[PDB]
Amino acid sequence: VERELRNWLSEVLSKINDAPVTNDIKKAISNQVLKVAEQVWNSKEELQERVRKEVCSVCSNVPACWAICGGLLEV
Amino acid sequence: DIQMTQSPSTLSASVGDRVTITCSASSRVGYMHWYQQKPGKAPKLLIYDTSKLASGVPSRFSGSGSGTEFTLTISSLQPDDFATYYCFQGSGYPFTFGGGTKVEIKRTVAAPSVFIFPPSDEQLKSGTASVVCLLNNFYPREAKVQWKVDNALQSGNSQESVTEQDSKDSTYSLSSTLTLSKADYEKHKVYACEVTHQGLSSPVTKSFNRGEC
Amino acid sequence: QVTLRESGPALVKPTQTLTLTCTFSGFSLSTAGMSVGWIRQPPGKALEWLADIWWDDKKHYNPSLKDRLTISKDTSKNQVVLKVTNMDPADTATYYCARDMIFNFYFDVWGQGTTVTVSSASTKGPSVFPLAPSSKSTSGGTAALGCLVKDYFPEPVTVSWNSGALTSGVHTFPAVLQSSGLYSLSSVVTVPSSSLGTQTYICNVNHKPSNTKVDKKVEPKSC
Repeated sequence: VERELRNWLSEVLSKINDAPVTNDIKKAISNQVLKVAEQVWNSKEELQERVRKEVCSVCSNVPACWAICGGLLEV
Repeated sequence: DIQMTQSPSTLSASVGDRVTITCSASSRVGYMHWYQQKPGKAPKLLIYDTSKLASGVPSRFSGSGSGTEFTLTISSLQPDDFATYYCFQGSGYPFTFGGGTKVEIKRTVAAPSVFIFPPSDEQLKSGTASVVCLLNNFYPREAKVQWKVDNALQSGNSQESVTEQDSKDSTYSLSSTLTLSKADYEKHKVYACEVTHQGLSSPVTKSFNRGEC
Repeated sequence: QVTLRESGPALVKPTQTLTLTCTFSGFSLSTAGMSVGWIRQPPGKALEWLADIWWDDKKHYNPSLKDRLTISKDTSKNQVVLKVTNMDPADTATYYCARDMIFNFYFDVWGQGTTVTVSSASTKGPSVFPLAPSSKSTSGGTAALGCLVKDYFPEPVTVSWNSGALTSGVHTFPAVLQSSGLYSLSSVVTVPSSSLGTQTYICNVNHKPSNTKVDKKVEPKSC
């Protein structure tokens, strides 16, 4: 399963770099995706909404940021 | 753009004092990192993000701040904290550093050991002669060295060089090299180095004669 | 273990083009989130970020060097190449390549750095001379000795003692600029006088620009 989730990981990171947000937002979302993909090591359709809501919590207040973040995780 | 002023530019403090360097930006910035650079060595990451110690950095180092004002602080200054500290930002291109902050260790006065080196025979084989006067382990770095050849004063023909502060001693070392031709050098006998320093009761003179040894 | 090493010329004549190569190990520029940046430092000046490259071949440059910077990445050889054009004498500096990550957005592991000097003049290897433990002139309860590295260009020389065996009491002075237009530094070391004749001392001088490597035995003067 390591190959599978690592493919997903690299894909979403590449998508993060291309996003129209400051490097701080990229930094936050990237570390969140790292944590989620390495706490797989450590309610079966809603994971796509759990992962999405965990990694994009970094936006918090601003709704704008939630937008681009979720868009990253849809594709 | 995104640019930051550090203050103070330089600072002197005794071992153990709390010292704080302030990096202030020109825009709201997410994080502020800190690098410590020893003389003639690559910068080392000291504080990453805003308050996280990089590997090996002792607990004496703390970092804090937000928005457009950040600080690096050392709780108790150690003699090994002689360095230049640069703040760094990575939240907006282009990456910019702070101007820099040189941290020097204030110390109790110490007098120098004065040694003297006649020119090597290999250098004499090349028509030039260099007499190296060496002042060792003293504080402060301000020290007046003067050359006296056959009791005649010298200018023009010598250069000093001072080391960085000692990482354990917080002292200094200085070398005054006096350079002549083999001709001029062999035209004279006694060569004297007179040092005046804060730590000496009155000036020291180390000297030699040309033929001896 | 992450490790970067810069490589490039020690000398470029003005208006030539500088080609710097960062060679790294411990990570790869193909794995996601990775990056390598170039930061330079002019003598007696602050640090200055020049460029950075990412695993997805994204590139950023400092605007201050507009049009003169071109960075490239070769993941196969684990190398990055900065090319700076129209070299001025104010761009004389030590150039570092460092690693970066999208999680960090700061440089954690730096190379050792490579010094490049922009000048018309030719390289010159240094002369190394023994600063012999003078019989009466460098002794108290301990004795000092050293090496004088004279008349070289450009910076830098590296001076070790006994191939690094002797590290303590070593004072390698910064290079001063003489009237000649060439640099010169001494490297002394304090040892106990009780060990002068018993122990042999050699100093290792290395001038990368002129490809000079010398090892000189500093022995005492017997009068």
